[PDB]
Amino acid sequence: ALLLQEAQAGFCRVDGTIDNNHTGFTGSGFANTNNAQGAAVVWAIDATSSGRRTLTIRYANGGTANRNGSLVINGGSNGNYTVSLPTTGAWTTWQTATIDVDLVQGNNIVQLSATTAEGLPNIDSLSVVGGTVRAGNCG
Ligand SMILES: O=C(O)[C@H]1O[C@H](O)[C@H](O)[C@@H](O)[C@@H]1O
Ligand SMILES: [Ca+2]
Ligand SMILES: [Ca+2]
Repeated sequence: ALLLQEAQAGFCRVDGTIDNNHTGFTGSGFANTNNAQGAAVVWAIDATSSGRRTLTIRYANGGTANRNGSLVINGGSNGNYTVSLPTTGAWTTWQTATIDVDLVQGNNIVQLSATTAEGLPNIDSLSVVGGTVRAGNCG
């Protein structure tokens, strides 16, 4: 399993900040999006072969509503998915959401973007399982 953290290869961008002021994250922190629709967290995964991977997103949502995300591969050219991100009850309570996705052989820029004006939940990490995968190119 490829485990992608902020501040490590394969983490590309957050529209917002990398923060560490709520306990329970892993790595050096978590991605905190701007509170705006479309605000994103972006990763890059290189896959030696095309095929289905399971993506596991670890997150905290201390808000009062779902902050669902759109998850696209290569700017939507290689896939458009929906990720449900319900409240976790506190900014210190982390849960996971899992989605199966079809990665293309080579570079896969994965952008998770807020569907609501609240932005995303705080995102701790992205875990990727399936075939041979490593950090890709931002790009
Ligand atoms: O509603 C939000 O998105 C934000 O709420 C608070 O500021 C919280 O401390 C942040 O970590 C969170 O990102
Ligand atoms: Ca935020
Ligand atoms: Ca983290």
